[PDB]
Amino acid sequence: SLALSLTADQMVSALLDAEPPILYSEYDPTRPFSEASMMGLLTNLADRELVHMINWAKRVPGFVDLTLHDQVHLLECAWLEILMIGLVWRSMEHPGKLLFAPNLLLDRNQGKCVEGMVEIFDMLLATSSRFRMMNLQGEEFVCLKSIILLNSGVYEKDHIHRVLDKITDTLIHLMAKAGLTLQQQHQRLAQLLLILSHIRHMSNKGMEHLYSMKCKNVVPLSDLLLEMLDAHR
Amino acid sequence: NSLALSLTADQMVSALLDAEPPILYSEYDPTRPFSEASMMGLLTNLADRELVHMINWAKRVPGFVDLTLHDQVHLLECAWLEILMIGLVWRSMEHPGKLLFAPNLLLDRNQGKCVEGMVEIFDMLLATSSRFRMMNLQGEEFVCLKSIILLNSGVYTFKDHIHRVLDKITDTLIHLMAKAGLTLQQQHQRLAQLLLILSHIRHMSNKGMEHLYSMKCKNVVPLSDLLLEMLDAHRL
Amino acid sequence: HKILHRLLQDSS
Amino acid sequence: KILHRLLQD
Ligand SMILES: O=c1oc2cc(O)ccc2c2oc3cc(O)ccc3c12
Ligand SMILES: O=c1oc2cc(O)ccc2c2oc3cc(O)ccc3c12
Repeated sequence: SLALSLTADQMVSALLDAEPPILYSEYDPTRPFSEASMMGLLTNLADRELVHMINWAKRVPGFVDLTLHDQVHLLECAWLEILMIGLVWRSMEHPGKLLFAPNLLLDRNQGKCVEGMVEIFDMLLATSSRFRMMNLQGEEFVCLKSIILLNSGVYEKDHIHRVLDKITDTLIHLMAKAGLTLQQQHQRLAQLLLILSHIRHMSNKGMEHLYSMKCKNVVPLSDLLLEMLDAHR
Repeated sequence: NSLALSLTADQMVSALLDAEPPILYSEYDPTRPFSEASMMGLLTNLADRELVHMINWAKRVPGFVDLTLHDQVHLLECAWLEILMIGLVWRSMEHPGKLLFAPNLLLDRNQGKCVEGMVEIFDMLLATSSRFRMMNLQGEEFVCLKSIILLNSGVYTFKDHIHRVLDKITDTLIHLMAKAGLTLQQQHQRLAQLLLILSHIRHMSNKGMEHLYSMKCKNVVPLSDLLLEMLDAHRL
Repeated sequence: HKILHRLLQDSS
Repeated sequence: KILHRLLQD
């Protein structure tokens, strides 16, 4: 594995370079928001984002060294988490709003159009506020997102934790470089990692919500999305 | 202003250790094997009794007392099963293949099969337990993580009191690891490793919460009113 | 009314 | 699975 020999600067560069694009939604502004249409927009966006996510994960240092079954397992567990932390990050400077896509900006009241969704919106919006108050940096976000990928399904595995330690080394390097004292560094590291607990909680909720919408037959789910959902069921 | 911010790391550790709840016992009925209802009955009865001790454990966690009643309720409602679980996982550490629900209730994975959907929960808990074992988790670290769960799990479902107290506990964890002789790199690496476990414990709680809800609907186990209200807070 | 309310006010 | 294909290709 050549991921263990990366300096923290190189780790950051690789992660930044591997970043997926910000996809647009198939939003038609003229079309009045129904539950089915809104859910259609969200799941269709997710579907196109998964493909970029797959190719992104392969460029996360260490992920390639894993076997195919393990690569599958990690993405199956963490995909909604990764979608969500991306959304939260994109929505940082849009208070009271979630930027699912540049053309799909939704506030709380619109989440009400889909039953059970607004509670998820509130949690996402609060995560976005948290990142904003912390002034989350781009370099930190990509470290966090990669952590999610390797951490969420980990419970060989020793290699996974070696890379995870590497990313912690990276986060700390970022913080030291921004001028934080040692105390501030470990404190910020903790604040950032404790966010991952709530992202997990949200994903668990969204996964259940997604499963209910499938059984509701409201939105046609893509075959890939239908398989990513059976991983948790 | 809270007395919690002026505590030293030593004083933080001592307060948390002194706050630890007792290890309660389960029924001494040696009738084996368990039925689904009897096993569920034991777990929920134990959980019911542990909740009472959890409550005044919480009120002895530095900073928690300075919270309004409503805010205290929100945190406990959000974290109570996590807190039960990390306690279970801690007690189970020296029992590699088993889960020590109580000193007289030591269950293996296979016994999880006596309750439907429980074996998957047993597996996650055991995996967390082995993880704590390999990391050589210390008691002083454990109590730090458990209080963190209390203060953190509900903090975003509501430069403020709780986060300042969370920062305090973080400082305490670092202090313990330095005192144990770890390098700086080793210190923040171990800190990270431990906090990431909390993500999994959160996951387990959500599985367990769903499983508890289903048994409630199955009407297999008579659930206490306290336990039902704690379950209602998560609202499925 | 809440049982949790009673436990917290009466904690020891 | 589909995820297996994309990861492999
Ligand atoms: O929370 C989310 O964040 C996202 C972020 C993206 O970049 C794309 C899609 C989603 C998305 O689709 C859903 C469907 C449900 O039934 C429930 C929750 C979500 C949800
Ligand atoms: O995971 C657990 O850890 C515990 C730890 C304790 O100290 C007491 C009780 C529990 C407990 O009761 C349950 C009921 C369910 O239907 C599913 C999971 C659990 C579960």
